[PDB]
Amino acid sequence: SWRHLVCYLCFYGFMAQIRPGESFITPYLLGPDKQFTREQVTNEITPVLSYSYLAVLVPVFLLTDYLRYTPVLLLQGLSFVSVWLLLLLGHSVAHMQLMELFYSVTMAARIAYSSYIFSLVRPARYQRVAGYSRAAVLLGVFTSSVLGQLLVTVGRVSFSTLNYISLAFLTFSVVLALFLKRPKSVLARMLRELGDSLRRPQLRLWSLWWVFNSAGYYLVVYYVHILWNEVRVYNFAADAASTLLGAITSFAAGFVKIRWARWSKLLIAGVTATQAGLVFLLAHTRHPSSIWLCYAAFVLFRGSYQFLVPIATFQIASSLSKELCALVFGVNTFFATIVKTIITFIVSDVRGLGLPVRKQFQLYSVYFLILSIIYFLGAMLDGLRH
Ligand SMILES: Nc1nc(N)c2nc(CNc3ccc(C(=O)N[C@@H](CCCNC(=O)c4ccccc4C(=O)O)C(=O)O)cc3)cnc2n1
Repeated sequence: SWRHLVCYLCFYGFMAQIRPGESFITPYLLGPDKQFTREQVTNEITPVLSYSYLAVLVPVFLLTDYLRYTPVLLLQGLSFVSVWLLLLLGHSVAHMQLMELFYSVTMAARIAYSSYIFSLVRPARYQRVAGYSRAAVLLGVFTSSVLGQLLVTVGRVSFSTLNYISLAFLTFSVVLALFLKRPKSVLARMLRELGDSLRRPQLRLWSLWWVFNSAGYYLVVYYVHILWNEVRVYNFAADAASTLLGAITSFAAGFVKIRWARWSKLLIAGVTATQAGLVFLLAHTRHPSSIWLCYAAFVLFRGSYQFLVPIATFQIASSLSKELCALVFGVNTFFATIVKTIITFIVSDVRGLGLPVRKQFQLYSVYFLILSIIYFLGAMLDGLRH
């Protein structure tokens, strides 16, 4: 129980994140294999992903707490395998929509991995496991992305070979998940315990941070691609550097020894202010011969977010019950998604306060600044009442 538990958990987190062809799904659909039109992919496929994610997060976090997290991790792996099988053996648009449902199912089961790494270790080791596994996962993503780009830049393999490699890696990840140790009204009980746990201050603070900062981080990450496109290899370089720095910062977060009873709100306020500054750097840096500054700003922003995430998960779990952690994570993620949607309704789409990408990033920076000011006020209130 000494080596294999944590080492194999980190190894599975790394390998389950290896999908070289996941960054080239869109071109593969538009390439000379699927022959899908651009409208078809943009309208009938990705909105399916978003809607299915929103409708699938709820059962996932309602059930992963009960069935233990190993079945849900196996389900995530099998859904990734099904996604690539549909990619390699799907001609109609309905097959691709089913693939997007399965991809949303995969995206909804990360809370299972987090709560699983948390349920296998003594609470005194909550932080380090939070720092290690997350880092590994991010490292995996890094490797995945890099691998894909390398296999399409230095190598001459087609998208079909890349998808076959991704399917083989997904099968290996499923085999790895098969050997994971399974830990050893009901809904009314769970809701009452959730409320009682939310009465605790640390859980409130870190769940609020999750809900109102993961949404902003996902908005910035998703919209920075089109922000840079509006103004190729450099895009991948920035993405890979940000992922690697995120893994490094999660690893570092595993090792920090900050007194969280008093210096938790301050830390969140400072990091959120830094993220607001970095988003403003991403937005207002319109000088064409300055893209290194924009890339550095994005890399540092992702590094800060992936530094704060393991701390958030560890402090949420340490102030929770046994069969609650996954549920809480899911709810936060669920709420985060909703928040993001709300913002992406009021800033980009459905008329609303419609603005270009630069103005959207300015509003995201102002949103992060508002959060930072709110958290600074909270820290001042905590200090004044002490
Ligand atoms: N037509 C079409 N259709 C598609 N469906 C499609 N799809 C893709 C895939 N694109 C992504 C990439 C990343 C993410 C994502 O979620 N991004 C996170 C991951 C961090 C990893 N870490 C985790 O979140 C994680 C992963 C595994 C287990 C636990 C965790 C965790 O939360 O700790 C981040 O920060 O970048 C979502 C979609 C590309 N092209 C497409 N084209």
